[PDB]
Amino acid sequence: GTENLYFQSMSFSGKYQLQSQENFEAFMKAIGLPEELIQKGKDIKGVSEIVQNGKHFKFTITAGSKVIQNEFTVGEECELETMTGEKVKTVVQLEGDNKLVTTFKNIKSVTELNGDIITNTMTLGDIVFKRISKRI
Amino acid sequence: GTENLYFQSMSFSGKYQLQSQENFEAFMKAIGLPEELIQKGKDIKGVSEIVQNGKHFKFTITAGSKVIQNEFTVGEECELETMTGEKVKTVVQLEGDNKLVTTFKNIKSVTELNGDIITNTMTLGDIVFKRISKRI
Ligand SMILES: CCCCCc1cc(O)c2c(c1)OC(C)(C)[C@@H]1CCC(C)=C[C@@H]21
Repeated sequence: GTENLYFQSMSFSGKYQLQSQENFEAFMKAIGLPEELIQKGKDIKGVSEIVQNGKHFKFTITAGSKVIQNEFTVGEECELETMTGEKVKTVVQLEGDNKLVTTFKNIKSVTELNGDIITNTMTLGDIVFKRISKRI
Repeated sequence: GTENLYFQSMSFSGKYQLQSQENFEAFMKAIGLPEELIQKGKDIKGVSEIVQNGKHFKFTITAGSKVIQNEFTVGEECELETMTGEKVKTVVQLEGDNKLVTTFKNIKSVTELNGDIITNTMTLGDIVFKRISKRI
C-alpha cells in the first residue's frame, strides 16, 4: 500500500526587489568570485522573480552583476547553477509552509517568505550571506 | 494564495521485529548512555511499531531497555525525545517514497523501508548505528 503526503505552502510566486544585503563581499570571496565582479555588483539591488506551480519552482535571481536562472521540483534532485557558474546537483525541500531549504558545496541556503518580505540566508562557515527583498 | 505540493510514499505503518543491530555499544557510549544501561539492553531485540496517517507519524521504538514514543509531521518542526531522554527539536523529511531522514545533535538518522524490511541507520562521526527490522 501507499500513503499520500499532501502539503500546502504560501505562494512564492512574485517579483522581489532587493533591499538589504549582508556579507556580500565576504561571501563572494569565499566562493572565489573575482574581485572585479565583486566591486562591480556589491551595490546592485536588482529584482528577482519566482514562479511556483505546485512543488515546481522557476528562479530568476539578480545577484550582483549576474542574472542566474534555475528550475527545480521540491524533493527531487536538480542541477543548479551557482554564483560561480559551476553546476551542482542537490535537493530542495520545503519546511513548514514558507521555507525552502537546500545545502550545496558547504553552503546552507534557507529561503523564508514572511508576508511580502522574503529572506534568503546562505551560511558558509562564519559567513552569513543574508538578503532581504520585498515583493513589489 | 497557497500552493499544493503532492507527494507519495510507501506505507511505513506496521510492527517491526528487530533482527540485526551493529555498533549498539559504541553509539550508546558516544551519546552518553550509562554503562549500566548499555550492557542491560545491548542484546534486546524487541518489536517497534509505526503508525502513519498521511504525513503524520506515530512510532513506538524499543531501544535497549527503553521504550521511547514520539510523534511528528513530515516537513514541520517537531520535538523528539532522544535515547538519553533529552528532547530535541528537528524536522523529518521524506526522500523518495521510502526514506525518512532527519538530523539532530550531529546525528544523521536515516530510516529506509524496502518492502517488509526496514533499515535504521544513525551516523555519529565514525560510528554507524545500523538496525535492521522486518515488518510482522
Ligand atoms: C522515524 C524516524 C524519525 C527519527 C526517529 C528517531 C529518534 C530517536 O529518538 C531514536 C530513533 C530514531 O531510533 C533509535 C535507534 C531508537 C535511536 C537510538 C539512539 C537515539 C539518539 C535515539 C533513538
